[PDB]
Amino acid sequence: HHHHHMVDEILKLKKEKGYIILAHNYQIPELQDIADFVGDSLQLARKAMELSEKKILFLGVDFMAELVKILNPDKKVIVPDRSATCPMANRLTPEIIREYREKFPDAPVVLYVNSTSECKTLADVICTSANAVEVVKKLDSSVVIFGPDRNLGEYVAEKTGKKVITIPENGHCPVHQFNAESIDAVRKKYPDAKVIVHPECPKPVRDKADYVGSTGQMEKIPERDPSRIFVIGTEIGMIHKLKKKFPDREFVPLEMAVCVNMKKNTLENTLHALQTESFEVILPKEVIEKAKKPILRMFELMG
Ligand code: SF4
Ligand SMILES: [Mg+2]
Repeated sequence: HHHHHMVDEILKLKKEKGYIILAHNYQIPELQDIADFVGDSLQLARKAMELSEKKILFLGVDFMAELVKILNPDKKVIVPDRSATCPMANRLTPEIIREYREKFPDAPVVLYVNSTSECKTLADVICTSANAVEVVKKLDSSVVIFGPDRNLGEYVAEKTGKKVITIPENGHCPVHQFNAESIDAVRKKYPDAKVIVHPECPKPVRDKADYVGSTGQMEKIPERDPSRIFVIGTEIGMIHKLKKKFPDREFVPLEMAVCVNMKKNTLENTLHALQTESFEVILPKEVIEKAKKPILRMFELMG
C-alpha cells in the first residue's frame, strides 16, 4: 500500500462513527484491504443478516446495497457512488415479468440478485450464482422463468435438467463475454494449469473450463485442488483476492475484464462517504415489505 493517509483516515472514521465496511470481490485491492468483510453476493447477503453494527458502508453496486438495506430496514446503509449499478440488471422490467407469467403461469419466477428492487417485489425467489442450481432443484415445478442472465439460466437448465425460460431477450454480462480461444491458448502455454470460470460466461467458455462457479466458490477451489497455476475467467478484482489468499499459487487472468461500475468506488470517495455519512440507501416501505419475501425464501430453501 502507498496511500497511507487515506487508509489511516478511513480506519479512524469507521471506528469513530461505528461503521462496518462490506465489500464485493470485484472492488479494487485498496478497498478490499480496508473492508471488514469481502465476499460474493451470497456471502454478503448472509453477513448482512448476521452483523451487529447499526451502520453499514457498502462497497459494490446498487442492487447489492439495496438487498443489504431490505434485510436491515432500521439500519443505515451508505454507498460512496450512487450511480454504481449493473447494466444487465437494468434491462429486465416489471412488464416483461408479467408478460412471461401470463404465458407460462405454472412457472415460478426466479430472479438473480442482479435485478432491480422493484423487480424483486415481483419474484417468487431470489438466487445468486452460488446457489441458483440448488434453489431451482428445490422448487416443485419442472419449469422456471429465470432472469436477467441468459448464461446463468442456461447453466442452471444443464445442471438441473429443468426447463428454464430466460428473460429478457439475451440478457447477459458484458464483462464475462470471454472468447473460448483464450482457453485454447492457455492450454498450449500452461499444460497443467486449471481453468476456473464464472457461470455468466458463454457456453463454449464454460464447457472448456475445469471448474465453473461464483467468485465465492472459486476461492474454495485451491483448498481441494493442488494446481500450481490457475487461470481465472472473471472480473479482474477477483485475481487480487485469490493471490492474497493463496500466495503460494500463480493466478493468471483468462483475459483482462473490468466492470466499470465496480471500479466507481475509490479511496477518495470512500473517505468522503465516511466524512459525510452519505449516500444513504432509502427505499419505500412497500418495496422493503414485498421484496424481503423472495430474499428470505432463498435462505429457507437452502437449508
Ligand atoms: S461484472 Fe457484470 S453482472 Fe457483475 S455487476 Fe458488473 S456488469 Fe453486472
Ligand atoms: Mg404462477
